[PDB]
Amino acid sequence: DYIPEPMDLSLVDLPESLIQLSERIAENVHEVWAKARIDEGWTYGEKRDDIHKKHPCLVPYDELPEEEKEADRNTAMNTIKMVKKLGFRIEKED
Amino acid sequence: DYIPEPMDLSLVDLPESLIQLSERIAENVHEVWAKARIDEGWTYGEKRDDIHKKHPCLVPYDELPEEEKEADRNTAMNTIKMVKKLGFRIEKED
Ligand SMILES: Cn1c(=O)c2c(ncn2C)n(C)c1=O
Ligand SMILES: Cn1c(=O)c2c(ncn2C)n(C)c1=O
Ligand SMILES: Cn1c(=O)c2c(ncn2C)n(C)c1=O
Repeated sequence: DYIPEPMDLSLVDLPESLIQLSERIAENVHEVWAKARIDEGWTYGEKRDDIHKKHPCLVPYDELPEEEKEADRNTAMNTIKMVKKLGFRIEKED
Repeated sequence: DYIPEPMDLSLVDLPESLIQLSERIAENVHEVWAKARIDEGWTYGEKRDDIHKKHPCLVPYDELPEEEKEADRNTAMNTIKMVKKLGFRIEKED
């Protein structure tokens, strides 16, 4: 029986200017991931198949369902919130 | 026909102190996702099923294969490099 105990991020505040770019960050995070898989012989498939190297998320980011892009933008902001929580400043450059 | 064309992050340089925390960031990023999913009725399954909300990655982070932990650390780091290349400063708290 699995019960996740994440560290709480709900009070971590990021620059609005950073949240505004979360779509661009998720797309590129997706693209970097897809390049690596395709460079190692993965191809599009209906379900995740490690033994044959097939994955359904190997399509352009823009063609993903919006619920997935939503998950991906959340993960991108959760990552940076965890950075700030581990004690790093995040500031827009002048 | 899909050819990913990500932005090139190879020359983005992150503080080592932040790279040292890769596994902790990836673990919690995974844990926040699992908590969100389980709160919405998702449970473990052997393959992802959006309609019946089953997902194979709904296990503790520590129990994931090393190959997936590696992909998780690289994406956390790719997310942060993308943040730096969009013009934000990441520095240890002063
Ligand atoms: C589909 N997918 C993954 O499966 C994945 C990932 N990072 C780690 N993993 C496992 N990214 C960015 C991703 O898009
Ligand atoms: C398994 N999984 C996902 O499937 C996922 C995610 N972020 C977005 N997605 C879709 N994270 C962090 C994740 O661990
Ligand atoms: C760690 N991780 C995943 O494991 C993942 C994902 N999209 C799909 N998956 C499975 N993303 C964006 C992700 O960051």
